[PDB]
Parts: sequence; structure tokens; C-alpha cells
Amino acid sequence: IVKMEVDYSATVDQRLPECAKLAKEGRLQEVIETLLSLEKQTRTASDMVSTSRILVAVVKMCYEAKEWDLLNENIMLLSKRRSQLKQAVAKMVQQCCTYVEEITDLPIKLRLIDTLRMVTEGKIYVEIERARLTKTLATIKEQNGDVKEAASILQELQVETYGSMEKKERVEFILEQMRLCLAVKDYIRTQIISKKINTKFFQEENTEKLKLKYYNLMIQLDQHEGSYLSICKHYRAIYDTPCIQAESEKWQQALKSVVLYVILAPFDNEQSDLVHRISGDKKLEEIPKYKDLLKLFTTMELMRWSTLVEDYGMELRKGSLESPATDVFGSTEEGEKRWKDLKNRVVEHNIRIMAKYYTRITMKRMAQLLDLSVDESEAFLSNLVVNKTIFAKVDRLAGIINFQRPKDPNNLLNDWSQKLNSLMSLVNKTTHLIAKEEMIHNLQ
Amino acid sequence: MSHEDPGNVSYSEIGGLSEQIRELREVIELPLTNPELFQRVGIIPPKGCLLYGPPGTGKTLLARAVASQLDCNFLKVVSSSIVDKYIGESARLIREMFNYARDHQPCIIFMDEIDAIGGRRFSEGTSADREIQRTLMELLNQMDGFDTLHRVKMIMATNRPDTLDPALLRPGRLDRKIHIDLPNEQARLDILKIHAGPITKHGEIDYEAIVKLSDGFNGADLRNVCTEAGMFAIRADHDFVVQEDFMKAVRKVADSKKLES
Amino acid sequence: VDERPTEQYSDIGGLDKQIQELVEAIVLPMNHKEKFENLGIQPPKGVLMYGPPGTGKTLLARACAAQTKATFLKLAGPQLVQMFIGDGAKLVRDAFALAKEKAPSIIFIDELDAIGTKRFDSEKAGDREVQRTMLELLNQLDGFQPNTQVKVIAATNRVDILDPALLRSGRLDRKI
Amino acid sequence: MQSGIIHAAEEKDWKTAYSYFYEAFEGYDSIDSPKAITSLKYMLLCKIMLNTPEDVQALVSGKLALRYAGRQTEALKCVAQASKNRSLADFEKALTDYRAELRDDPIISTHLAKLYDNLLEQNLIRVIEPFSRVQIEHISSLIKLSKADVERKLSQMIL
Amino acid sequence: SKMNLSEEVDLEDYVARPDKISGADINSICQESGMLAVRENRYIVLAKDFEKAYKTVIKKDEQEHEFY
Ligand SMILES: Nc1ncnc2c1ncn2[C@@H]1O[C@H](COP(=O)(O)OP(=O)(O)O)[C@@H](O)[C@H]1O
Ligand SMILES: Nc1ncnc2c1ncn2[C@@H]1O[C@H](COP(=O)(O)OP(=O)(O)O)[C@@H](O)[C@H]1O
Repeated sequence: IVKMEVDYSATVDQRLPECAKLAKEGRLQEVIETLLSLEKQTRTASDMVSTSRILVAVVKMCYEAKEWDLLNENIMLLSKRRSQLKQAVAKMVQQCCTYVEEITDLPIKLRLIDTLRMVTEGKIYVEIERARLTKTLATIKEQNGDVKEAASILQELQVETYGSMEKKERVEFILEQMRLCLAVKDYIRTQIISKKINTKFFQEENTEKLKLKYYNLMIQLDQHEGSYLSICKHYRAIYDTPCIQAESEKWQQALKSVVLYVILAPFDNEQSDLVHRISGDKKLEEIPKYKDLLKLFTTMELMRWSTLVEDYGMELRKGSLESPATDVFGSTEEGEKRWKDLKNRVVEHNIRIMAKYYTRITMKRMAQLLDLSVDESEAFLSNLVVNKTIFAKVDRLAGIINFQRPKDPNNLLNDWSQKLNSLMSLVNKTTHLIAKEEMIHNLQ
Repeated sequence: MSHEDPGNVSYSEIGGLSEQIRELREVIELPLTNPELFQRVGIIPPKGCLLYGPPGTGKTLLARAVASQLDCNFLKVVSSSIVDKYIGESARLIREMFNYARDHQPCIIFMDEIDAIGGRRFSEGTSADREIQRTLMELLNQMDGFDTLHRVKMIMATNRPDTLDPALLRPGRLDRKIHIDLPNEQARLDILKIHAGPITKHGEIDYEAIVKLSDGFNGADLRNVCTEAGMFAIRADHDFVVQEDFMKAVRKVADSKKLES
Repeated sequence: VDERPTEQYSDIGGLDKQIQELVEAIVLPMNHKEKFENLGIQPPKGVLMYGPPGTGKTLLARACAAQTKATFLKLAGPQLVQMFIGDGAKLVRDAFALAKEKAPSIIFIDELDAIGTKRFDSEKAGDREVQRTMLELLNQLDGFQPNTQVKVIAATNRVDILDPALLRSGRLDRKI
Repeated sequence: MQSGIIHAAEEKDWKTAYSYFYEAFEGYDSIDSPKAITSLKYMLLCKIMLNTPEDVQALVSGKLALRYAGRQTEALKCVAQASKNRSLADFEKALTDYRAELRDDPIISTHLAKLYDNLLEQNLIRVIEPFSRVQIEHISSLIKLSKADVERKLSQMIL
Repeated sequence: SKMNLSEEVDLEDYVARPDKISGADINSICQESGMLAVRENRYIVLAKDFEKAYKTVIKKDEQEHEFY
């Protein structure tokens, strides 16, 4: 930073070990003070290596003489005296980081927070921040997982993540803080941090247990409130990893989970695209989920869930691995919530497929097909129409429904004329065909 | 824009202080790559970094090479060329060049010489008083040039960081400075090796003896050393270059710089 | 532009060591260009003859061009200061273009001291506009690095009147 | 405050009325208590009229709002939570629970009645799409109201 | 005020200091300074944003004490 004026390498070499011997157990503070004077001299002479060596020797003396409080105020004075040399203080903090990790003790939490306070005066991206990150992680480990330190590691990560990350260390730190966030069971902030970090991909092509760990922490976060499409998307994103690391149990359970979720997702064009892309997988055929998807994807079949719970419901009781199945529906509270989600999901699926087939269907038959009563069926019909998914008009006093838009006479006669022109073109084509075949057949 | 991204393979052609190159890349690239995170969390990305070593290792060479991981277009702009007339309206030229960077959004403005000859002659304190510093404050308040939106940084390749207006090193200022000096023995032998790379002759790999005679010689001087070895060989009209040619080149350049200094 | 100079090296002299040095630095990269090519060292291009007038820089340059038997283009430096905006920049651009289009040429720019100031800025003047032309020449110096052809020869009296920007390994380097 | 009043009566935009009311209250910061109360009441009324009661909680949790807290302020907070719940019945309940506190005809009763009509219309339109023909007592049952008032509102809408 | 209190500007920002400049600063410049609250690191605006807005594009004209 600033040019060296007067070096004291000879002085420190000749005196520092003698000082260490003179205060082997650290009972003398005059030694600390005189090395402070020497390093002040070298600082006014603008020497960095001598000051760094003096600070390292001071903290080493404090280590060997185990005076924890005097260490705390000593390092406070060192970091606050005039700021000294940024290189030297970054060094001293680094050896303090190396030391605090080896002795368990009770007040090493106090040591960690003291160094955190010394480094949090600023100068984070500049002059070492990995030390502060490691100290926060060490605090996490010391407190064994709680909400306060989880919030701390939440609010710490951003500056270093933006400034100077590591393709492995920084992302592992992010993964080790998001899991604490989810353990705290905060959802808004955990969602925010997950969505702000997941923009950094194109390293997962060489992941070992990193993309899968991220995804298996964010599964709970998404599925906790209402997510069902991102659920299937990142479950297939964890499915494609056993493709390069073919391990049968995890592979097959991921297949089961993704097949279940993609069907369970609310109906949309994108969900249709995903289900059609999923269907036809050569490696998907050997599981009952193959039959489940083939039945429940297309051809507008009557998805009577009362029948399905035994026709294709064997995944709840016993299947090949049935572990994702037991996670989804075999659970008690969230399991029954997902059971109800299957129930309604199939109700809207039946309503939708009935929309494109039956114009007017009686209320009793529709309720019986939806496995509910008249009022529940009309409530779900209202829930669809307010979402504009279906064009439905109901007479409630008569309880009769219609799905066809009233045909305006303009386009009615237009399609009539188009039918006429189709017939005319058919007349032309048939005339040419029969005349020419007549020619070939009377060539005799 | 005059200099563009292609030809950015100098990451191996720099040789010396590869750790320094790595540190500058670590400082620069991430906001240059994904600045949106900085807006997303509410933190200001850095503006650039300062480079020392007035005649030493190629600061412009580093500017070219570090943009390898950046896929950006380095621009070699001169402080005098930016200030033109000695008026505060010199900001018009900086506006034009920043608009050029904005058009070629992935860009890094490499400054040529801000502390005009930091080793001697007139510094920031002498000659033009505060004109340089006010023009730099113009680019300083430019920092709100949509840093989140704009993939533009500015590297300050000064000669000597001695007279650099310490008011321009506070947070929000240029901030980061990376230390570059005359190459050490290791960097010197490495850059000698990379200079000799294109040269395929009999010679030897006796690089340490060459280093011994040519210690404290800048990277440009060592490139000139290799060129002088080639010149000696061709003046002899010899298709061979031996360590004696290297000795002659090193002695020639050493005597030349000794007389010129 | 002289199509071909006929002045011979024998009629000039006195500075024979310097003239042989610049011959090795310029004419040899023209005749034995393949020699440099197979060696792997690209010859330098920027040669700056500094010295009081009457020292034969012009005759030496034209004789060198004749020995190269290549194209020679002379630039009248002192009259490159035109009131028209970017006029000198355009002149330099098209001069380099012509040299590139016509053989490995000799770009003999005179009055390099007139072209470039020592940045001794003052209230009377500060070389505001001519700096555009100086930068244009600087940016044109690197155009012919591959196939090292078209050499640059700048003649002046006092080298010290120039800033340490034109002086570089790839730029003007051979100060004679 | 008067500019906010005029703009709130104009009803083309309420965010500028919010700005003016907040400026008036900031002028009335612990200086004139009744004018401050009126300014904050109008500010919160236009804030809920913006159909954004989510910021109401923060606004009433602000230091000055707690300083000038009162029964009318709590009634307005209850009105905001009724708007959150989209329950015209809850809005009417809050108005009855604090009637005299919000009975003021100038830009208090008028705007509360306008908002009540807005919730009535929104509830009816939100529940009316499926039905090509529905019995009005069923509609009243869904809206949790009597028959005469629901019929009168649906009429006044359709006339 | 157009941008509602500069989109919820903080109280400690008042223009009394950055307006009594006697530095021309035409209404166009005033609007540009107002929109120079585009620093979206936070949801509010501080006096620092106004100071930067006034600092950018400005010419130094002062010295009324001699005339008064
Ligand atoms: N470490 C190096 N490795 C290879 N070439 C170098 C090195 N340092 C300098 N050079 C050569 O010097 C020339 C210009 O360097 P420059 O950027 O002017 O250095 P400085 O700015 O320190 O004088 C380049 O063409 C480059 O080839
Ligand atoms: N070595 C020389 N031999 C013959 N004539 C010379 C020599 N040096 C200079 N001259 C004369 O000088 C004139 C060129 O002057 P000029 O080129 O302006 O000098 P400089 O190049 O030093 O400015 C020519 O007409 C030539 O006759």
C-alpha cells in the first residue's frame, strides 16, 4: 500500500523469540507492550511483514498461555489501535481462525463472536472474507442448529457470494445455510435465497452430491405451501442424475415420484407437454407407475379415484420400493393433504374431460362421476369457471349444464358454406377419380 | 471500440504473477458476469482495480488476458485523450466512451496513464492541478451508470500509485488495487520461457543464467531481449540461436538501459 | 508519393553505424523477410531518426526504400495540422491504407516533434486537437503486425519533445 | 389535506390523495391533534380504497400511527382487514361496531358506502359466472345476506 | 411529490440544502435528479441519493457573501 521506510527484520529476529522465552507463560505484559511499541515503529516506517510477524507472535503467545479474556481485549486493541496494516490484520485473523477451530472449550463461541466483531467493521470483500464465513459456519456448528445463527448466516452470505465466490466452497456454504433456513421453517426468506442462488447453474454437470442436495432441500420448501409443477420439474431434474450415475433404488424412486407428481400437477398446456414427454420412456416401463401414467394421462378415461385407489393405488401399500409413494401419500397429515389433492385433481380432470365430450349432463350423473354431492359438484364447477378453464353455463333451479358457446348466425352460416365448399371440392375430386378409373377400366 | 475480445488467449502468454491475474479476475469477473445479484440483494458492485509497476509486467497485457473468462471488449483509453480541453465539460468525452461501452455492453475500459509518469517528471500534484482528479471524479459519479444493467468496468493502469488522489481510494471510489511490480526471478524465468516459446533453435534451457544477468528487467524488456537475440542471429545470417546469442542480447539491453538510466 | 526513389546509399554517409543499424532494422526485414519469418522474431517497425536538420534522414530513408525496391510514401508532418475536424485522422488512415495496398512500404513521417507534443500543457495551448491525430497514428501502428510489412520512419530533431506513449516495443522503438 | 380531499372526491386516482394526506399528517405531527387524526384517517381510507390493505398493517404499525392510535384508527384497521377478507359482511360489521366514529358524511360515509358497493358488485360478479340461471335465494345464501338487499343490489347493477 | 414523496422518501432528506444551490439546475435537471432516486438497493430514498443526483451534471458557482 505504502512504501517501506525502515525495516526491523533484524530487530524482530533477535528479540521476538527472546521475548517469548521471557514471557513463556505470558505473566508479563511489558513484553506485549514493548512489541506493540516495536510494531508501531515499523508501522510508522510502513513495513507490513514485520507487523504481521509481530501480530502472529502475539496471538501465538496468547494461544500458548491460554489467557482467553486477555486475548479478547488484546486482539480488540490490535484491530482498533489505528487499523494498522490491512495485510497484517488479515493475517492475524487467519491464524486466529486456524486456532479457534482446534480447541472446543465453552468460550470459543466468545472468541468467534469477538473475531466477527473485529472483522465486521467493514473490509469484508477486501482483505479476507473466507475467515468470516468460516467463523459463521463454526458458530452454526457450536450452537448445533437454531434460528438466530441461521438468520446470521442468512444475512452474511450475500456480500462474499456477490464479490468473490468459489464454485465449490461458496455453493456449499449456500447449501449449508439454506438447510438451516428450512429447519427454521421460514418460507418467504428461504424461497428468496433459493431463487436468488439457483440462477447460478452450469456447474451441476460435474456435481457429485450438490445439485441433488440443493433440490432435496428445496423440495420441502416448494411443496410446503402449494407447489406441484416445479415439484415435478425438479424431481425430473434429480431423475436425470442417476442417468449418469445409474443407481437403481434412487433412480426408480425418483421415477415413481416424478410420475406421480407430474400427473398430480394442476392441468395446463405445460403440464400436458411434460406428461407427453415423460410418456414413452424406455426405462419407465418396468414399474407400475408406467401403467399408472398410461391410464391417467390421456384418452379422457373416467378417473374414479375410488376405483383408482385399488386399481393403481398399490404404491401406497406395497410396490417395488414404495418409498416416494409412502413419502407422498403414506404420511399422516401431509399425506392426507396430498390424498385430498389427488381427490380434487382427479375431480377437475374428470370435469375437463367431460367438457369436451358431453354437452349437457344431468346433475345426478355428474355428481356421481365426481364422487361428490350436488352442492360440492357445483362448487367445483364454479371453481373451474372462475378460472375460465371451461365454458360452462348452468341452470341451478333445473340443475342442467351446457358447454357449447351460442353459435352466432354469421359464423353458423359461414361454417355451413365451408361445409358446402368441402362438399363441392369432394365432388370435383371424386369426379376426376371416378372418370380416370373409368378410363383405365374400359381400356379393354 | 478498437480492441475486442478475440485474441484473448494471453492468459498463458502473461506467465508472471499468475496468482495476481487470478486475484484480479476474482475481483472483477463476478459482478461483470452476473451483476443482477448485486441489485437483487442491494449491494453495489466494484468499479475496477488499480495496477502498479510503471514499466514492468504488462498491465495492458493483463487487461487483455483477464478478459478471457470475461468475454468482454477491452478498450485502451488515454487519460489525456479523455480530458482533452482543461474544462469540466471534459465529461462529454467520457459520456461518449461510456455510451460506446453501453452499446458494446460487455466491455472493460482500460486506462492508459492517469498519473502521468509516476516515477518522475510531473505528477498529479504538479503541472495540471486537480484537472485530472476532477475528470476522474466524473467517472466516479458515473458509478450510477446502471452497474446492475451495464457490464462495464474500468481498470486504472497507473504507473506509480504514489500520487493517485487518495480521495479516489475510498469505498465507492476505485477501491481495489492489486500490486504489480518488476517481476521476480520466478516470473522472470517464466516470461523468458514464454518469450522463447515461439523461438525454436538449438540453444539451451539455461534460463537461470540469463535471469542472473537480466534480473529486474521488465516483461517488455525481456520480449525485446528475445527479439534482440533473433536480430543478432539474423545479422549474423545464422539459422541457429545459442545461449551465446542470449548472452549478447542480455548484455546489449542491460547496457542500453543502464546508459538510458 | 514518389513511385520510386533513385538516391543511392553511397552518396550519403558520416553516420554509417547508425545507417547500417537502421538498414538491419528495416531493409533486412524487407529483403530477408522470410529470414525473420523462419526465425520467429517479428521485426520492429517504428524507427525514429532524431537529430538536427541536414543530417540526412530524408536521403537515408529514400535510399532505404530504394534498396527495399518497395513502395515509399512520404508524409509532410508540419502541414498535417488541419482546421478540419478529424482531417489529420482521415489523412493518416488513408495513408496507412495506401501503404498496405501498395507493397511493404516505407511510411516516412516527418516532423514527429510537430506531430506529438511533450504534453507540456499551458494556458496558451495544450495540444487538444492534434492529440486526436497522435492517437490515430498510435492505433494505426498496430495494423500491420502480422506479415510485418510497411515500416514507419519518423524524422525529427529532438526526441525528448515526445510523450512516453509513442515509444514502445511494437510502436516507435528504434530511436537513432 | 384539502388537495387530498378534492382528489379523493374526484376518484380518478387515490395514490396522489394518499401522498397529500400523508404530507398533511406529517405537517400535523403531534402539533394539532384533531387535524392529525383526520389526516391519518383519510390517508388510511384512501390506502384501503387502493385495494391494497397489505401495507395498512405496516402503516398502522408505524411510530406516528401508534402515537396517534385511537378507537377510530382501530375501526379503520378492522375495515382494512375486512377488505383483506373480501367480506362485505365483515365490513358492515366493522361499520356498525364503530358507526358514530365513521358516520361522517364528508369523504368518510360516502367512501365507505362506495367501497361497500364495490365489494357487493365484486362478490356478485365473482359468484355469477357459472350460472346461466340461478335462484336468487341461493345467491343470497352464498353471499350470506337477506333476499331483499341482494335483489336490490343486483337490480341497481343491471338497470 | 409526483413520485409519491419520491416513492416513499425518508423524512431526513429535505431539499432545503440541495435546492438552495444558486446553481441554475433547470426544471429538466430537477426532474432528472428526482428520477435519480432509481437506486433500488432499498425501497426508499435517502439524502445520499439526492446528493449524488446534484453532484452529477453540475457546475460550481458560489460566492454570494461578497455581494452580501
Ligand atoms: N509478464 C509478461 N509476459 C509476456 N509479455 C510481457 C510481460 N510483461 C510485459 N510484456 C510485454 O510488454 C509489452 C507491453 O507491456 P506494458 O503493458 O507496457 O507493461 P507496463 O505497462 O508495465 O510497461 C507487451 O507487448 C508484452 O508482450
Ligand atoms: N550524408 C549526406 N550525404 C549527402 N548529402 C547530405 C547528407 N546529409 C545531408 N545531406 C543533404 O541534406 C539535405 C537533406 O536535409 P534534411 O533531410 O532536412 O536533413 P535532416 O534529415 O537532418 O532534417 C539533402 O539535400 C542532402 O543534400
